[PDB]
Amino acid sequence: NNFYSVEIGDSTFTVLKRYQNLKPIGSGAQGIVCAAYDAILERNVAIKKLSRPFQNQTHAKRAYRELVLMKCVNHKNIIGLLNVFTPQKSLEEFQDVYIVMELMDANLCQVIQMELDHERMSYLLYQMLCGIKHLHSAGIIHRDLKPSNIVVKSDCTLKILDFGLARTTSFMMTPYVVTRYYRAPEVILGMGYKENVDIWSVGCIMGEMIKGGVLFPGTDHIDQWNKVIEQLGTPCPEFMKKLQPTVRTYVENRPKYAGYSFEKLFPDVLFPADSEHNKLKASQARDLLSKMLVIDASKRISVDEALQHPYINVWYDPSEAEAPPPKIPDKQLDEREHTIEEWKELIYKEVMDL
Ligand SMILES: *[C@H]1[C@H](C(=O)Nc2cccc(C(=O)Nc3ccc(Nc4nccc(-c5cccnc5)n4)c(C)c3)c2)C(=O)CC[C@@]1(C)C(=O)OC
Repeated sequence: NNFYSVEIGDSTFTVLKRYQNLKPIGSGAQGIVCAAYDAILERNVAIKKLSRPFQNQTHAKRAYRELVLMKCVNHKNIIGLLNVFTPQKSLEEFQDVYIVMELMDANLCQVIQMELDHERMSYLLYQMLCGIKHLHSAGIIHRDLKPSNIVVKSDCTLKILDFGLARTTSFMMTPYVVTRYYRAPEVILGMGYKENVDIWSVGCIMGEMIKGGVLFPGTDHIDQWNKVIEQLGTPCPEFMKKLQPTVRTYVENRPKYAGYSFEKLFPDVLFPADSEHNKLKASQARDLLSKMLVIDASKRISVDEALQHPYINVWYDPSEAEAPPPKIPDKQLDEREHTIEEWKELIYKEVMDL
């Protein structure tokens, strides 16, 4: 009727006719999304088909939180929801949900592959921090920030795709994805998390841009942990005291590593080196990496302090950072699970009232 369908993109995508030339743009995301052009809105847009949101309890919780949060967040550095629709009209036969958002040219991983410069690097970091701080203002901690989770346009405008892992992780159900390369020590040591955990992830991403590869490539759960202390160094006594005993021992037992200094971990050679300023801005970068890639989260830099750091403060504009806090509509119980049929009705009602 007012919907048209295409089998291109490996499934029968049904969409309004305003979106046309649907083409696959999937390259690793937990979702198969396709690119499109809207006639009503001049801009080309990207559309996602959510396969069986109510298929299990885990799928629904991810979809329900994404839809409610995307609808109630307005930030330049966080992806926004243009329109949500479902081809089916009946709740009883309701099976699929489509999401349209501002199309971006590539993910941060692809942009990392191209060697960049301090001005573009500082700008990507500045935006990532503003998105995280905007999330923290509403009480949201991501803990799953990765370069495949970050999307960029050709003008270097950065946006964040997903809203992380909600409340809780090294072994998660099929809806979610487990990426350890950028996880903090606390999440890998069960210590507990506060808002500065996301600061650790950006430090691994920032270092990855400079180094050109994953900072801590761990084949498994605990090889990840060995890589962190192998280069950053063995933790100090006050930190290992508070860990629960079954894991405190593994820490005290593993071979002690002095750890390399950031100066040799991130030497000037890879950085731009002809300019003194380029070397100086490198000096501003290495200290920032020293202040966020800290195992004791209590002594790790805060999101607010990172924004006013010399490497990041040049771009400080209150519109991006000091934006009005986001308020979530039916979040009071956003920490609770329910029946699949009840799960099914709520997602339909969140899409059917827009
Ligand atoms: C990074 C890297 C890798 O495989 N990435 C990669 C390789 C090839 C192609 C693409 C790609 O298509 N990127 C791409 C294209 C278009 C868009 N646009 C877009 N706009 C809005 C929304 C979405 C979207 C939403 C949900 C789900 N998907 C997309 N897309 C985007 C965002 C991206 C990417 C490697 O080869 C190494 C592996 C990897 C993944 C890495 O991180 O290694 C550390």
